[PDB]
Amino acid sequence: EWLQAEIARLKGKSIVPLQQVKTLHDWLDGKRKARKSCRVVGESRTGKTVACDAYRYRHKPQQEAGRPPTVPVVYIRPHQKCGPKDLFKKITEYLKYRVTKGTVSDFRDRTIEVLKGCGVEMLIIDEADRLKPETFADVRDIAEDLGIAVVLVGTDRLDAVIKRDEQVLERFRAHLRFGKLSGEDFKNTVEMWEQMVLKLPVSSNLKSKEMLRILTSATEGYIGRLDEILREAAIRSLSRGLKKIDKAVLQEVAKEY
Amino acid sequence: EWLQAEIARLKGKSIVPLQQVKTLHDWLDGKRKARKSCRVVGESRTGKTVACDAYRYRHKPQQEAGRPPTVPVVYIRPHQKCGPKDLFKKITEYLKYRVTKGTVSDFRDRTIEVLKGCGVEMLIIDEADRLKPETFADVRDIAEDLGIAVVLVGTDRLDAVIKRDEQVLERFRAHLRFGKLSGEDFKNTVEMWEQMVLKLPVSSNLKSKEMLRILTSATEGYIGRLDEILREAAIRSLSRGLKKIDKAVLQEVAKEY
Amino acid sequence: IEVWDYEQLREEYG
Amino acid sequence: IEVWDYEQLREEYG
Amino acid sequence: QRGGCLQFQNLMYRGEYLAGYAGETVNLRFDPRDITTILVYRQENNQEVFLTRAHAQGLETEQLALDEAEAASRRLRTAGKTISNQSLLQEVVDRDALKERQKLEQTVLRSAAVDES
DNA sequence: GCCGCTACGTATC
Ligand SMILES: Nc1ncnc2c1ncn2[C@@H]1O[C@H](COP(=O)(O)OP(=O)(O)OP(=O)(O)O)[C@@H](O)[C@H]1O
Ligand SMILES: Nc1ncnc2c1ncn2[C@@H]1O[C@H](COP(=O)(O)OP(=O)(O)OP(=O)(O)O)[C@@H](O)[C@H]1O
Ligand SMILES: [Mg+2]
Repeated sequence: EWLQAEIARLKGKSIVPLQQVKTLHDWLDGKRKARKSCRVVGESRTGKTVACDAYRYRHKPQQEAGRPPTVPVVYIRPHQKCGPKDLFKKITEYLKYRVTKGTVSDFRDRTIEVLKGCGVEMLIIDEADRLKPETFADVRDIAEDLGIAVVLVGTDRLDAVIKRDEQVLERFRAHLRFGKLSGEDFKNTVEMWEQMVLKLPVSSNLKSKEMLRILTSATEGYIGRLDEILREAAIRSLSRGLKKIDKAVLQEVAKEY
Repeated sequence: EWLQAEIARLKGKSIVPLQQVKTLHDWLDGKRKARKSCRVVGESRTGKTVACDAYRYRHKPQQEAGRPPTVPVVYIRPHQKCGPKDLFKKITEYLKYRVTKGTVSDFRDRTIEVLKGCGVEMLIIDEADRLKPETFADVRDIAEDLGIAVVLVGTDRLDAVIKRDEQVLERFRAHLRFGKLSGEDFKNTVEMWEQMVLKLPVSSNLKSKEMLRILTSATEGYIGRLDEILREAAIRSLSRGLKKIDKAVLQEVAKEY
Repeated sequence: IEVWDYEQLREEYG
Repeated sequence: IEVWDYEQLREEYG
Repeated sequence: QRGGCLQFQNLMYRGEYLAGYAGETVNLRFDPRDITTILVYRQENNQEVFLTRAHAQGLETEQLALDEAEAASRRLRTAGKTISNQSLLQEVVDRDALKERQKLEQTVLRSAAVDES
């Protein structure tokens, strides 16, 4: 069934090249050469994770012979109230080694051995504010001891936590910020959702002024709402049998907010 | 490749004879000859650890044929939530003995033996506030019993920790404070980086008034930002082919802070 | 331009 | 006046 | 300015013949209810002559009142961010979306002006 | 050295 093939396409996920993703990859390439710790900040629906995942899918692990994988960029995400053993455990697993029973000093000594030899240049920590306050001692230690850049990713709350310690606030100052879409940039992006993500049977013409007013009030410039509103509208449209989105069906979806 | 050689060099590190390092070494020789315990404090980017490594790397260990080494100065750095065993473990390893499994009193007895055997005059503890509150009993003991000047290095939180134990506070009372650069001293120091650290093919004239405004607002007087801003600007400007740093390219690096 | 399926990048990744 | 490479200081050490 | 530009209230404007008159002086007529557009007059033969309808570049779809551009400029100055047409709009749209008696009064006053249309 | 945007002083309803 032709309809079923397309409904399975819309509920999925994809990475679209955008100016914010492209800016971050240029900036992180500057930090990875310089070996310089930094952080990425911005509001919660701006797409900081997808922009970091696209950077983890560049710079793939280089496998050779029977040596350990050469991993330039390590990306981890901590669990809530992450302790010192939880951080090492995840670093060790991501590099594909098994963790066994021991004490804190052992996870630490072992983490430094697998970070050596195996070619790490950058460590990216998502949701950095799940870290317990003491673990930052181990994050700084690595960054200073090994030529490894550490990147902390998070929301404005992260900085509220960081300002609670000078020692950390100074290693990680440089900061790139993710913003919200506006003006021509929001309008141009709506065409990319239409012509590259949705690909509906005939064109909905979402760049038209009345569809932009509906979308602007709905999305407030967040790429994580634009991706959500338009899938919800396109699924409704197709499952009701429409070849495109229209004023009333998009207002039905946007009224859920 | 002349560019790639400078990118490999500039991401490195150096020690510069500055007034705030020459001052520390004259002071620590005083404490070592007099055997008096004391503390060094000041804000986190003033370069206290480089000033202490410049002390440890002077006063080199002396070797006598088949004797254990005579080691005038010991510098250790503790891990987070350091317990009595972890302090003793590190002092024993630094004097080049392997530590075998035992009870806390076995580590204590062996540490006292190697400190007295290697003729240690001074023990420098970096990031002193990683010590668990009880361990200071063992640090006071090393300093009471052996003729050792213990030096604690930390920032203004260390004082907030020392002030919670009368026995530590009244012993570690003598102190030197690391301060920020200003006026003529910041001005003169910028010239030392241009001519002794950066090695760019033409003078960037970083000490000029139009450039000191940029650098003053960026660095706040911290030597740890000055070295970071000026390495990042040199790495970046060479990857674009200029023989200098100039107003706009430095304002690009400073706009990240 | 190429636009990547996110689950495909996961399947292709080392 | 003399300036030091932090790795030369390491190489010269005991 | 060269490049056919005018600066007003931090806002930068572009006009249909205005690049012909870089370096010259112009009398700008504007509405405090809507400063997105500016009417440009110039002196000639010691009389005003109309020149063009300059528009705040990238805001042609958008409406700013003077007290909003002013409040956004004050906030933007104190926030330490850069000056631009959107940057000012960004410093409006959050304070818009997020109340203070003057804004509550302005909303009821607006509702009366709407009923005038 | 010259020029659009902010900031302080003074006056009146
Ligand atoms: N380039 C892109 N192409 C497609 N979808 C994207 C792109 N960038 C972001 N998105 C979408 O944005 C939505 C927001 O998720 P995402 O994790 O990127 O936001 P976020 O800022 O990381 O969230 P948080 O801050 O909570 O981690 C996702 O549904 C994601 O698919
Ligand atoms: N005397 C110096 N000569 C050359 N570079 C220096 C000097 N002092 C500091 N730096 C540079 O600035 C940085 C200062 O960091 P440093 O560790 O010395 O400060 P710190 O006071 O130890 O920080 P913290 O107190 O938070 O541990 C160093 O990484 C080094 O690159
Ligand atoms: Mg230090």
